[PDB]
Amino acid sequence: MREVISIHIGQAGIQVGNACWELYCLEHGIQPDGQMPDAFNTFFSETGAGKHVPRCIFLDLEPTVVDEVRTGTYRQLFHPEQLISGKEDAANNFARGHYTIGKEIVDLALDRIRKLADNCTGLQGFLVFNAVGGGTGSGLGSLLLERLSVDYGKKSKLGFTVYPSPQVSTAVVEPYNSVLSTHSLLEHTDVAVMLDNEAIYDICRRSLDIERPTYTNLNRLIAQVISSLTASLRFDGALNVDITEFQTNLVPYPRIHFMLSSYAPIISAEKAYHEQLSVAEITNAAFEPASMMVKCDPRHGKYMACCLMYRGDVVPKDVNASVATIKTKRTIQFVDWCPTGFKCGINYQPPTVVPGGDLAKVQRAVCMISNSTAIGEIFSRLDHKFDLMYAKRAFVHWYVGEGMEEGEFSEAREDLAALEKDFEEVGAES
Amino acid sequence: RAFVQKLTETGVANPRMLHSAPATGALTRFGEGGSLTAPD
Amino acid sequence: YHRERSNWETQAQAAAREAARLEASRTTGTGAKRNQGSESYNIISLNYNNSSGGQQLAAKDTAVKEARQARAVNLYSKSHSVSHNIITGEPIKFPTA
Amino acid sequence: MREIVHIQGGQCGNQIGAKFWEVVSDEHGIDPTGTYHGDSDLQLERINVYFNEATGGRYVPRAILMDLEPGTMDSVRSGPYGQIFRPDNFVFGQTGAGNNWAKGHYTEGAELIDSVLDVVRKEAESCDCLQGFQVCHSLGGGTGSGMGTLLISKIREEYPDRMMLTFSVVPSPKVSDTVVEPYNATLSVHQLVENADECMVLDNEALYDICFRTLKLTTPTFGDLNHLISAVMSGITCCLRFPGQLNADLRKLAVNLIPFPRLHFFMVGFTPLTSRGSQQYRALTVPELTQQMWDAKNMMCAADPRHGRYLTASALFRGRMSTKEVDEQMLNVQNKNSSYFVEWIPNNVKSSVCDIPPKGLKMSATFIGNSTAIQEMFKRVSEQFTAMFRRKAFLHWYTGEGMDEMEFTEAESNMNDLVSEYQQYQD
Amino acid sequence: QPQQPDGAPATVPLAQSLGLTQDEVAGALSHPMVHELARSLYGKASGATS
Ligand SMILES: Nc1nc2c(ncn2[C@@H]2O[C@H](COP(=O)(O)OP(=O)(O)OP(=O)(O)O)[C@@H](O)[C@H]2O)c(=O)[nH]1
Ligand SMILES: Nc1nc2c(ncn2[C@@H]2O[C@H](COP(=O)(O)OP(=O)(O)O)[C@@H](O)[C@H]2O)c(=O)[nH]1
Ligand SMILES: [Mg+2]
Repeated sequence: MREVISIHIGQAGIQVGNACWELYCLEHGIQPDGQMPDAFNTFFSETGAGKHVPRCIFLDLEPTVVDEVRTGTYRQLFHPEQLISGKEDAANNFARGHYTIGKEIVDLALDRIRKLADNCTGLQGFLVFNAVGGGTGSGLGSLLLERLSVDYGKKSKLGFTVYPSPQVSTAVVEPYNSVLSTHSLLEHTDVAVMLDNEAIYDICRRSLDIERPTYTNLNRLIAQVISSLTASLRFDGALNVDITEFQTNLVPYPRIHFMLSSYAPIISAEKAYHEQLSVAEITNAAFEPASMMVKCDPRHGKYMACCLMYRGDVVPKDVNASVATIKTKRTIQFVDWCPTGFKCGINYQPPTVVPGGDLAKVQRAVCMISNSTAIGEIFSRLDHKFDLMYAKRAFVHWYVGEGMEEGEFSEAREDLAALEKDFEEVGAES
Repeated sequence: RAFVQKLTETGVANPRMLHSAPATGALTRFGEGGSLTAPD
Repeated sequence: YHRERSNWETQAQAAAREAARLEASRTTGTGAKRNQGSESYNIISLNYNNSSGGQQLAAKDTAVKEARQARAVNLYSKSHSVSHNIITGEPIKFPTA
Repeated sequence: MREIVHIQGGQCGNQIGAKFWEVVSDEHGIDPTGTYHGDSDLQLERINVYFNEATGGRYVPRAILMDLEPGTMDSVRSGPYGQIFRPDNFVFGQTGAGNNWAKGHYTEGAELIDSVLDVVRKEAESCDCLQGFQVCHSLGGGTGSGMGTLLISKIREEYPDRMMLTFSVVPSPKVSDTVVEPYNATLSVHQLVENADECMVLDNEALYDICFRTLKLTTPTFGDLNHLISAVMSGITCCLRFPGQLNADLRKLAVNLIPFPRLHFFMVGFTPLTSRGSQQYRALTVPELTQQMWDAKNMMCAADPRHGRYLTASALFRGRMSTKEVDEQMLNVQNKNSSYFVEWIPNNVKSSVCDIPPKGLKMSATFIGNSTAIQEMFKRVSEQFTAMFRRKAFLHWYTGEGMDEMEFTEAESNMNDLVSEYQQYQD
Repeated sequence: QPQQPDGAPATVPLAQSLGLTQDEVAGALSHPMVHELARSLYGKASGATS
C-alpha cells in the first residue's frame, strides 16, 4: 500500500507539523483523541481497535515546543515516545546540531524511523520539514538526512525547507545556518520545495485580508500545500501523480532539484460571498508572481518544469485548455529545450476547511510546484549577506569552537558558487 | 442449452452411484483446518 | 474448534467486507469515476441511458419542448391579427399534431 | 473458434479496456453479473472469440490486466462490467513506473514480465486457435509503455506467426499531461516498429476534437473519449463475431493494408457520429456514412489526411445494406480526388460488410487508414525528443535504471528512418 | 419471447400438464437411459448442442 513517513525538525517543523496533522485528521474524519466516528493508511496506522497514530516523528533539541503538543489539543493522537525532545537547544548554531549536541539525539531518531519503516508495508518517500535559519532545523536536519541516505538508499525525499527572507529576518546568524544547510540538502535531498516566511505574510495580507497574521495563520495554508501534493495518494484521482512520479518528472538535472510553491485559490471566509472561480482563472492565479510562496519573480528567470495538482470537480478538458492559455502568455517564459513541461494531477475531492480557519470553502483548487531559474537570485541574496559577515569573520567563533572546522565554511560557500553557476548555464539558451 | 448444461453438470461416470440421487466435504472447502466437522 | 472457527470467521469477514465495499461502490456509481460520460446519454447511439440521470434528461427535454411550444404560441398569436384566414374564409387555429 | 487475446496495460489501457469490455459485452448480451441475457441468437453463436465458458453458464473475458501500481485495479474492479474479469488475470506491481519508460522496461518490469507471461501462456494455450493479440496502451506514459513494449518483444519471440493489433495512444501536440512523453514515445516506437504486425494510432486531441466539433459535447470526459475508442475496437472484429456478406479477420485487414512490413501504422475513425439535435433530419444512408468516413474531422489521429496521400484504406460496414452503393461510394472517392490517393496501388480501398449492426444504430462503419500523412505526428514526437536529448534533459533518471545513452540514438535513428520511408511514397 | 395474445388461457405448467408422476420427476436423472444420454452429452464437448 501507499505509505509516506514525514519528519519534522526544529521549531518551525513542529509548529508546521501541529498545523499539518491538524488538517490530516479532519480530512479523514479523525477525532483529536484518535478514533473514527482505507484512505487513512497513507498517513495513519491503525493500532488495536479504532486507534490511529500518525506516521511521523517530532524531534527537536528545544523541549519548549514538543511539550506544548504533549499538553495541547492532540495529546492522545501521537504515540507517547514518537515525539523526541532534548534537554538543551542548538541556539541558532549549525555546529551544535551537527556535531556536539545533535549526535546524542540522532541515534534515537533513527530507531524511531526504523520501527516506523518496518511497520509500513510499502514506504514511498520522506517529507522532511525543517527551517535552515535555526540551529536545530539546520544541524540536526543535516545529520538526519545524512544518516537516512546511507541507511535507506535510492528512496525519495521531499524537502519543505523555510529559507530566510531577503527583507525580514529574526536572527543575525540566519545566513550562516542557511548556507551550511544548503550543502547537506544539495546531494541528499531529492526534492527541495522553496518556502519563505514573509512571502506567505504577503499572501495573508492581500488575499486572506488578515491585518495581523501570525505564525499559526502562516502554517495553516502551508499545510494545505502539503495536503494537495499528497492528495493523489490518499484519494482516487483522474490522473494520479505519485511521489515517484514527481522526482523523475520535475528535476531535469541531478543537482537542479529546487522548486517553487504556489496555491491558487486563497479567499477569506467573508471574501468569498458565495462565488466560485473557474479552472482558467485559478490557473492564471497560480502563475501570478505575487501568489508564490517565496519572494522570487519568475519573469527574471524561466520555468524549467512545472507541476499542477488539481483538486475537486475539475474536468480534464479545461485543465488542458488552461495549460494552453498559460503557454501563450508572454509574461511567463519557458526554457527553450523543454517543449512541454506541464502536469495534470486531478483529484476529485475538494480541499476541506478547518473550523475557524481563514480559508473559505472552494470547489476546485490548484497546487503549483515549478522548477525555475529564478531561484538563482534566491541563493545569491543569501550569498550577498553571507559574504558581508564572513569577510569580517563575525559570528564565527561560536561555530569554530563547537567541533566544526574553519576551512569547511569556504567549502560550503564554493558549493553555492557552483549552485549559482549551473542555474545560469542550464537556463541559458542553446 | 440449459438442458444440455444441466445434464452435463449432473452427469456421473458410474451408473450405480446414481441411487443416492432419488456436509459439503473437506476437499470442497480446502480450509477451516480445525473447523472441519463440529462438536456434538 | 472455537480457535480455528474464529480464525476462519475473521478471514471470511475480511473477504466479505472487501466484496461488500466493492459492490457498494459499484452500485452507487463511485466506481469507474473516470469512465462515465457527461450529460448521461450514449454518445455513439443517440439513446437515453437507463438511469435516473437519463430519466431527468428526458424530463428536461419535455420541459424544453413545452417552453418552445409556449413561445411558438406567442409568436403565432401576435403574428396573426384577426381570427380569420385572409385568403379563404376559414377559422384560424394553432397548428399541432 | 478463432479468438483474440486482449491485454491492457497501465492507467490508460485499463480504462480503455474497461470501456471496450463495456461495449462488446453489451453487444453479446452479458450482464454485469456474467449471465447471458441477450435477445439475439447470433450473439451467442460466436462468444468464444472474446469470452471463456465457465461453470453455471457464466462468461469471463479473455483479458490480461497488467500495471505496476494497484491504483487502476481498485478503479477497474469497482466499476460497471468490472466484476466479470478473472482475478487470476489481475497481475499487479507495487512500485509504479511513475511516467518512466526505463523503469517499466528493465528494473521493475523484469520481475513482473515472468508473471504476465505465465497468464498469457495460460490463456493462449487454453483454446484451439488464435486469431492474434490485441493490446491497448500508451506511448507517452511509463506503465504501459515500457512494460508493454517488452511484452510485445517476448510474445513475438514465443508466438511469431500470430497477429498483433495494437491500439497505442500517442503523445499529443495540443495537450500534454507529462514532461517526458517524447522520451517514452520514441523509445516505445523503436521497440514497436519491428515487433507489432499492425498498429492503430490514437491521440487525445483528435478524440477531444471529435467530441467537441462533431458530437457537440460541452464538457467531454475521458469516459467519452474511451467510448469512441471502444466503438472502433469492436468495429475491427465485426466480421469475426458476426456473419456477413463479406468476412474479414485481422489477417484480411493485415494483407490489404501493408504493402511493406514497416508501414504498419494506421489511423482510425468511426463513421456515424452526430449530435442529438440533427438525428431526425439526417437520413442514415450509405452515401452519408461514406461522406463522414473520408472527412478529416472524423479521424482519430493527429495526421491531417489532406496533406498526405492515402496508401491503402479499409472500410468495415455494419448492418443490412447493399454492396453496390457500398462499392460505388468508395469508387466515387477514388475518382473525385485522385491526388489524395496513391497512384501506383490500384483499388486503394478494401470493403467488408457485416449484417449485424451495433446496438442502437441501424448502420455503422469503421475506417482503417494506412496513410503517408501519419509521418507528421511522429516528427513532432521526434522534434520534442531532439529538443531535450541534445541538452541531456531528464536523462539521468533513465540511465539510473541501466539503459545507456547509446540506444537513445538508434531510437532516434529508427524514428527518422520510419518517417523517411513515408515521404518517399508521398512524392 | 413473443407476447401472449389477449385473453390468454394462462396455461398450466408442463410437468402435470402432460402428466408426470412424482416418481418420474424425483428420479428423472436417476434413470439409466438418462444417464447414458448425459454420458453422450458429456462426450460431445461442443457438438452436443449442434
Ligand atoms: N513559516 C513559519 N516559520 C517558522 C515557524 N516557526 C519558526 N519559523 C522560522 O524559524 C526561524 C527561527 O529559527 P528556528 O528554525 O525556529 O530555530 P530552531 O529550529 O528552534 O533551532 P534552535 O533555536 O537552535 O533550537 C524564524 O525565523 C522563522 O522564520 C512557523 O511556525 N512558520
Ligand atoms: N483516451 C484516454 N487517454 C488517457 C486515459 N488516461 C490517460 N490518458 C492519456 O495518457 C497520457 C498519460 O498516460 P499515463 O497515465 O502516464 O499512462 P501510464 O503509463 O499507464 O501511467 C495523458 O496525456 C492522457 O491524455 C484514458 O482513460 N483515456
Ligand atoms: Mg529550538
